[PDB]
Amino acid sequence: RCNTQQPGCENVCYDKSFPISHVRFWVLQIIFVSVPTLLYLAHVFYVMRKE
Amino acid sequence: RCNTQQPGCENVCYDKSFPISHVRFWVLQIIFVSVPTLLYLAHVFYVMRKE
Repeated sequence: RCNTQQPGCENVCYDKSFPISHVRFWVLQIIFVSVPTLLYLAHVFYVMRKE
Repeated sequence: RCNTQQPGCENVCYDKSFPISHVRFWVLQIIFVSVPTLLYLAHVFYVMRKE
């Protein structure tokens, strides 16, 4: 909520206040820190096949 | 009219702009201008009545 009457000021002021929400930032953080471990599986299913 | 939602903002922002209006200013001017002429006029009548 903003304290004005000019149409559209709420949209641009909310856009400036929040360039990205915290929850989607945390979702991207959860995604980006899990995929380093998957290559470990790419070792295991490799070497067992060689075994 | 003013570009805000705060109640009472119009009442003070109008009052700062116009501490007096022009049409009430010119009446106060034109009375003070013509006070001495009617003073002289009513004085001369009494002096003529005395003589």
